[PDB]
Amino acid sequence: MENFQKVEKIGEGTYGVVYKARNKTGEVVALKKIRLGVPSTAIREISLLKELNHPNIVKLLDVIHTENKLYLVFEFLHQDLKKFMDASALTGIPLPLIKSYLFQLLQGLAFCHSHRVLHRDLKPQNLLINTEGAIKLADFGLARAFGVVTLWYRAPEILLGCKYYSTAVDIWSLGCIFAEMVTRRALFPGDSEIDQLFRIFRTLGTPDEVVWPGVTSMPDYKPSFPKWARQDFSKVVPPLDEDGRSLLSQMLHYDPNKRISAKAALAHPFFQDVTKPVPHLRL
Ligand SMILES: CCOc1ccc(Nc2c(C)c(N[C@H]3CCCNC3)nc3ccnn23)cc1
Repeated sequence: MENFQKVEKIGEGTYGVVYKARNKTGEVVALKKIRLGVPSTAIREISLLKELNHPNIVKLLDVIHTENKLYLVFEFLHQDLKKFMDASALTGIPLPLIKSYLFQLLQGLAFCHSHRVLHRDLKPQNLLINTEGAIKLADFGLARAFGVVTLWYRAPEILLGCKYYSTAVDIWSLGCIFAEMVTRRALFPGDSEIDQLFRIFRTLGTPDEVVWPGVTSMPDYKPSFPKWARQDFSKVVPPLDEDGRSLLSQMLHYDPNKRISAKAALAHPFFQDVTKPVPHLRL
């Protein structure tokens, strides 16, 4: 721990402060001080995460439990998708690069999901990019590990009070990010839980028992919810092509059981001509 020299503060998450740091191995790392001894379950869960290694998952290099505090040492990347989106706002991310990033994030999700590990908190600031065209998921497994946060990417079954949600929650979040790369605007930018739900309802239709069996018995479902009609995706994500719109529609299925899995999404015709472009990055 005295083994690291802070370089600068680079971020601030739900789980504490993040610094760029140098390991006195020579390596440059992202160091996360976990907000706080450490409960023993958090330890064994995080220890499990160190083994969950994939090219599209930010590598957990080390887990330092000392002085009764917890530090997570991560592989360092120089940019995130939020900043890249803000920088690309004038002409948009080119479609082939959108498709490459979506494809790679679905590979990362299919990996974690096959081990029954969920992210739960996907958002642009958690997706990190390098000069080689790679994109990686940061903070995977941390929500389960530890128990204004953005609601924009939160799945409707969470907002409706489901306690035992599934890997489908990460697919919803990724479809929301896909729509945002395409249109250069957040799809559902809610500033309260009801505003988030009602934005979803205004675009996708108020869900009912027809499209989502069991919806009306959910913990926070209210029969008094206004009933809005569903919009056409051609209005929601222009100028995305029909393969893209078709894939997005399956990622945004109301019923978590009908929503497409990461593994099935990888086979969708949208990915038939996928390539790996390199972005233009100013670091
Ligand atoms: C171009 C300046 O922007 C940057 C600069 C550095 C980063 N790097 C970074 C940042 C900012 C980061 N921040 C965390 C903050 C809390 C939520 N999850 C991500 N985590 C990691 C892990 C590996 N790299 N990294 C991201 C964006």
